[PDB]
Amino acid sequence: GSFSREYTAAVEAKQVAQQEAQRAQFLVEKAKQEQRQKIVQAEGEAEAAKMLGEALSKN
Amino acid sequence: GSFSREYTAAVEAKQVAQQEAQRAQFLVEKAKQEQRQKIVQAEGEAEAAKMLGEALSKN
Repeated sequence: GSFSREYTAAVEAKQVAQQEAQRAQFLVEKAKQEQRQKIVQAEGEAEAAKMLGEALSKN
Repeated sequence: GSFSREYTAAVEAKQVAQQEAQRAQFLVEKAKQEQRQKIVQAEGEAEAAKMLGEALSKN
């Protein structure tokens, strides 16, 4: 009785560990991707503004 | 009378043109700088997230 309970509880803990490890990696990748998109957005608007500034420097 | 009125109106228009040109350059530079700051912020958080992901890939 002790054995089957202990073994089962070990496997159940292992399963939670694996799920939570996957959740951590998922959340990291999500945050990474959102920041990459923010960089693309800002570099884009920075370039638009750079070009407008250059067109002003003429007239 | 016509001359002094015309001359004065020309100079006044020139003055507005110069003020407005400066305003345009000011607004461009302001937008440029805000986007540069957004890039610095996001690259920073992207790097923090990258490092956390690497620390997960071990454990």
